[PDB]
Amino acid sequence: SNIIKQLEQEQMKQDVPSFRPGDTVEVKVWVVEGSKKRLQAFEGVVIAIRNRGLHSAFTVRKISNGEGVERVFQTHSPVVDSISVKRRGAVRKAKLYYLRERTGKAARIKERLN
Amino acid sequence: MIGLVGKKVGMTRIFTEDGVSIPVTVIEVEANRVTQVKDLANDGYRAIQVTTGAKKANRVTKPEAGHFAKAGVEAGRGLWEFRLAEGEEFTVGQSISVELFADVKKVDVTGTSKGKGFAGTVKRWNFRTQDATHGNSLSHRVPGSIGQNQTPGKVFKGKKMAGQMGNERVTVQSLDVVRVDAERNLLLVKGAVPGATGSDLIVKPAVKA
Amino acid sequence: MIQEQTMLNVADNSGARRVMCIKVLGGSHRRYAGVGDIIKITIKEAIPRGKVKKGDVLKAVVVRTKKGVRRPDGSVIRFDGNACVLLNNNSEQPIGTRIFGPVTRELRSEKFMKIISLAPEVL
Amino acid sequence: MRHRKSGRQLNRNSSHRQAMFRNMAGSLVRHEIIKTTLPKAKELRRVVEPLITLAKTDSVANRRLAFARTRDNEIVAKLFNELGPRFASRAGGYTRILKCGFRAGDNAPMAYIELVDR
Amino acid sequence: TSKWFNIDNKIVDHRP
Amino acid sequence: AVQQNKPTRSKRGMRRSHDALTAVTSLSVDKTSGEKHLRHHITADGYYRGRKVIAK
RNA sequence: ACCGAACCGACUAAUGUUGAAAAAUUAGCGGAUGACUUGUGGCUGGGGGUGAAAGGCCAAUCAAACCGGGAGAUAGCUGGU
RNA sequence: UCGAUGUCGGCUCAUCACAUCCUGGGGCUGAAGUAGGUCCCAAGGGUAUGGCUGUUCGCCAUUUAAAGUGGUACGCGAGCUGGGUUUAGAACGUCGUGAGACAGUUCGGUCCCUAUCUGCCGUGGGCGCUGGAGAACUGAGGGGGGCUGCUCCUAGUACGAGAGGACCGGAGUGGACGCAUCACUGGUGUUCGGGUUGUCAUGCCAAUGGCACUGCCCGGUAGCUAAAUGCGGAAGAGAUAAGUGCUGAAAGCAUCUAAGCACGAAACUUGCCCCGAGAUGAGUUCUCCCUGACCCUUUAAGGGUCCUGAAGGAACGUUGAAGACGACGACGUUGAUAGGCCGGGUGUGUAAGCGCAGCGAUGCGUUGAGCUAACCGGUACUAAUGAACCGUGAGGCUUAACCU
Ligand SMILES: N[C@@H](Cc1c[nH]c2ccccc12)C(=O)O
Ligand SMILES: [Mg+2]
Ligand SMILES: [Mg+2]
Ligand SMILES: [Mg+2]
Ligand SMILES: [Mg+2]
Ligand SMILES: [Mg+2]
Ligand SMILES: [Mg+2]
Ligand SMILES: [Mg+2]
Ligand SMILES: [Mg+2]
Ligand SMILES: [Mg+2]
Ligand SMILES: [Mg+2]
Ligand SMILES: [Mg+2]
Ligand SMILES: [Mg+2]
Ligand SMILES: [Mg+2]
Ligand SMILES: [Mg+2]
Ligand SMILES: [Mg+2]
Ligand SMILES: [Mg+2]
Ligand SMILES: [Mg+2]
Ligand SMILES: [Mg+2]
Ligand SMILES: [Mg+2]
Ligand SMILES: [Mg+2]
Ligand SMILES: [Mg+2]
Ligand SMILES: [Mg+2]
Ligand SMILES: [Mg+2]
Ligand SMILES: [Mg+2]
Ligand SMILES: [Mg+2]
Ligand SMILES: [Mg+2]
Ligand SMILES: [Mg+2]
Ligand SMILES: [Mg+2]
Ligand SMILES: [Mg+2]
Ligand SMILES: [Mg+2]
Ligand SMILES: [Mg+2]
Ligand SMILES: [Mg+2]
Ligand SMILES: [Mg+2]
Ligand SMILES: [Mg+2]
Ligand SMILES: [Mg+2]
Ligand SMILES: [Mg+2]
Ligand SMILES: [Mg+2]
Ligand SMILES: [Mg+2]
Ligand SMILES: [Mg+2]
Ligand SMILES: [Mg+2]
Ligand SMILES: [Mg+2]
Ligand SMILES: [Mg+2]
Ligand SMILES: [Mg+2]
Ligand SMILES: [Mg+2]
Repeated sequence: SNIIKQLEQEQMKQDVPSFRPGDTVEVKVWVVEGSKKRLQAFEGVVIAIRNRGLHSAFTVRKISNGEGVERVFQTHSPVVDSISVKRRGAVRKAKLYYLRERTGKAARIKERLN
Repeated sequence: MIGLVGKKVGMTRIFTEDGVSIPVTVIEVEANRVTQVKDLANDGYRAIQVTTGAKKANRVTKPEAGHFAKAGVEAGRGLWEFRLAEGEEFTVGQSISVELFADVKKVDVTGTSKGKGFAGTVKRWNFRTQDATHGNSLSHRVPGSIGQNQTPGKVFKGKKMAGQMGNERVTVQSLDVVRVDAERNLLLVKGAVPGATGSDLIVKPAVKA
Repeated sequence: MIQEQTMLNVADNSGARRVMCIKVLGGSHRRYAGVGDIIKITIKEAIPRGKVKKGDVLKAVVVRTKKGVRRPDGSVIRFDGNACVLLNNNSEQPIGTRIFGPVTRELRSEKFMKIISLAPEVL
Repeated sequence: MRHRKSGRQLNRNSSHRQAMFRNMAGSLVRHEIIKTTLPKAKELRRVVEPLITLAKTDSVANRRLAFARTRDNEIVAKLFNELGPRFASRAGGYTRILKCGFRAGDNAPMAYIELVDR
Repeated sequence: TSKWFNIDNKIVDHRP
Repeated sequence: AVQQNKPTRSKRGMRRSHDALTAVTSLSVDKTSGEKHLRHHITADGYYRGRKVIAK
């Protein structure tokens, strides 16, 4: 309702970049080990985007040392420090869930040149 | 300590700066008007009665209107009672806000949990189903056996059977108070509270502690 | 969410390839073992010249699950396998000398500091 | 439990429901008053009224959208030629339900559903 | 005539 | 399963105690035609709230 | 000989069991040019027929059909009087 | 009991006893500590998964604080199964001359019932509660819940030659169980969007629709939900069991008991949550409503006529995170109750038409376009009609106290 939208709107971020599924993206997140706080980078293809305002999330997939890793980031969370898209991908779908079953040359994504 | 009557508005998250997201329930707790104060002399116990919100003037019946006019306050949507401890006293016609709950850490939230209708034994009592195959015939989600043979030759009281589930008064205890917001009339507690969205709740300071 | 009779890959170089979770230790009627949890395993495939043979029963720590871990801001880290690191029955320190693949910060305790030190990537 | 769900099942499967609401929308547009059972009249409101809005905004693509929902060129023509400009100043509520008793055969609540300017 | 559960043998010979 | 003893006319009446119909509380007069009708229903002639809604 | 419809059959499961049906329905299943299957007609008769044999089948009945007769068999048994 | 009381095992649901398996309290020890042995109190909760086998049992593997012993028609087939033992087929070994027979074995083999009554789980109607009614309560009583591991500090302290290693108290974090919820991660989402095979149709191209399990698939809103995430078990108090005592005689001593006094457990009564005045012992508080006339008689808690119809309710309609039906909640023009409409949000993924490139399938621009169910904020366009109906007219007798 109006109250919930007001609370969410005073919590949301103001500078999330516009990215679409298929994009290769670097997400720098905060990692706290011991007492030191630093930035760890996760680079991969956004395979899913769920837009719900404050509750918006996006699923990124990478291949890490021979293992496929999916991370679902909360877009407005303080731990997600920075999002930067490196490569625009050309897909015809909103959720790229076949990239799990595909591997290697088959998981290639064409570049979106406009 | 007495409580306040609010309404469940919905749930949200609160991101806090060490980056943890607290699931909060937002309870709109606007000003509750003390209507009647009861005492040991006249009624035999100590309580206050509060009302909240507003109700249609053509639908406030004459006894309710007379009661509210005797207190001298505008008609609300209901009447609730709160037992008083010994050190605390209130007067008739008096407004109470969330600034009372400004200094509490945990609350007890009471509301009418949602009605699931006539529910079965598997949904109601966590009964186990029987086999879906291996010959089983028309007995997949049935209750099973409900007794012993000739002794006692009866079904014992309180036997867990199917029936009405939900739509009933439920208390969730010891919920953290994430935020008290006086100017917007908001109480943000951590976690879920019983009932549907837009529904009446009674929030009291925690009794367990 | 690893239960009994579950086939897991070995994320170290002890000499096994597949193992089967046969018991979830640490509780009565316990059903599942998440990331960072001790299980009892038996070995179903082995490298011919490994440190362990087929048919050994020993312990393991679940370090990767397809169900994934949840992070306190609400995040979730999922993998494409179930992978464990073998441990002795008594010492409960790893047998192998190297760990393959990423592991998670949910193993960051003093019990598994060797695994965290030898892992290639800690997510 | 059907908390916050809409629509009536009407003792028919989904294809039968869609087919008869297409038929009833065609009949109601053709005749401008029809007598049907009361829940069928309420669901006929929910089917018919967006078709009159689509008729308010005239285009070739809107005509093609109405031919896909009514599958009838005569109904599409009468919509876009008459009920567009007739209701062009009215914001919703193009129909009216008047209860008229119970069927002799099976004791039903009948109701006339009619367009408002008839 | 007769009921099938009376003609049957597994339930009629229930207590031999 | 089936009864062991025959129920009586007393218990038959007690079960049928709740079977009684309820007549309509009151009919209506129309402000134009003057005909009694069910409330929120059009009349037999085709009037409703004083307007001829259906022809004939 | 092989795969597979018609056609013949009846291996498994659920439904039904005061059934839609005094033996079926649904989904799968076996044979399907042969020791095959089928229409019309004929023949074999009850201690008898016929039987690639189950005491199986002989008109919803079979360790001896059905119908009438000896017959109101007999009943140291049960019920009723 | 033979004019029938269905049998082992499994499943589902259990409930009771205590001769206690764990957790709780203590005495003795051939009890240094850790771990035990044995006995006494204690029934609040808890009290394995698999391999083999028809198995209960047992053995084995691996856990747990523990994997209790029994009753209940060796609980439970008008609740499921049908592996075993129990019909008809067939075979083996053995017995018999044979038909056949074996608590010997092996393969195959129809498990019915629409619930009248009691019981139990839910949910209503009537009347009562002494004028009628709307609310909020009090709490007699009744039920739910009651489990526990591990790590860390105290402390490598007490104890011990070493090895080892605490009681008491405190902090954190788990397993099983239970309630609530849908903000998150998910599942469903045959009512939304798209891809596509075959075929048919809309005169034909283009575009669409029907049918094939939703034709097959890919996503997915709201709702419902768990695997998701909040909370819980308590602390405290009273009276105690085993047990430990203080003072103290009977019995000049001694003695926990006879007089008197104090401790003492998850059992008991409360404390926590829910139902709860049909609690016929029907309770309390606050508010609202009704202040006419007349006639008969077996002259009393009597009947009848006219006038009057209140507070409230019911009915009717729009309906709901409420619901089998009743019921409960919101609203009825002085209106946001539902549908529609407007704007947004979400989901899908760049519509059709046209133009351009290509021989063409097709690609690009208009274009994150079109469409978008149950969602969010709004808006009287449609539907919730004036009425009519039920409910009355000051409410018994006796005895005390107050005013007068
Ligand atoms: N009960 C089944 C089989 C059956 C028919 N007649 C029987 C006689 C006896 C035993 C079983 C049956 C049926 O009705 O079709
Ligand atoms: Mg409901
Ligand atoms: Mg089960
Ligand atoms: Mg059956
Ligand atoms: Mg709705
Ligand atoms: Mg029907
Ligand atoms: Mg279809
Ligand atoms: Mg009898
Ligand atoms: Mg052949
Ligand atoms: Mg045959
Ligand atoms: Mg057969
Ligand atoms: Mg068949
Ligand atoms: Mg063959
Ligand atoms: Mg063949
Ligand atoms: Mg024989
Ligand atoms: Mg025959
Ligand atoms: Mg003979
Ligand atoms: Mg003779
Ligand atoms: Mg005779
Ligand atoms: Mg009998
Ligand atoms: Mg004892
Ligand atoms: Mg207790
Ligand atoms: Mg066993
Ligand atoms: Mg038994
Ligand atoms: Mg038993
Ligand atoms: Mg049995
Ligand atoms: Mg029984
Ligand atoms: Mg058998
Ligand atoms: Mg035999
Ligand atoms: Mg031989
Ligand atoms: Mg025998
Ligand atoms: Mg049965
Ligand atoms: Mg109880
Ligand atoms: Mg939601
Ligand atoms: Mg999803
Ligand atoms: Mg789907
Ligand atoms: Mg679709
Ligand atoms: Mg074409
Ligand atoms: Mg067709
Ligand atoms: Mg206590
Ligand atoms: Mg003395
Ligand atoms: Mg007890
Ligand atoms: Mg509206
Ligand atoms: Mg969008
Ligand atoms: Mg299209």
